[PDB]
Amino acid sequence: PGKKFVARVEEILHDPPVARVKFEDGTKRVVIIPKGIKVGDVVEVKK
Amino acid sequence: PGKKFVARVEEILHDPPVARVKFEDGTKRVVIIPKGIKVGDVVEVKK
Repeated sequence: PGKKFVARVEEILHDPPVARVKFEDGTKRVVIIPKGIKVGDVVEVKK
Repeated sequence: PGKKFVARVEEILHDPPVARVKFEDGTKRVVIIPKGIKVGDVVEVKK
């Protein structure tokens, strides 16, 4: 299935979308999110 | 969907953008990234 991780969306980089998200421990990852996500959202993400 | 891969951005080559990224295992790939990415970021990339 995957592991349990929560991150917060800071900046969305849409350019015809990806998101820079901060995890629980200050880590920053830029992940692929579907169109509909906004900044400030909390998302569940794995490895 | 795609597989799970993490890479680190080393150099951005913007010239009117692409990025040289190192994966988990020292591999280097130059991928297409949207405008907003910076060097040192960790990005999720597939095949």
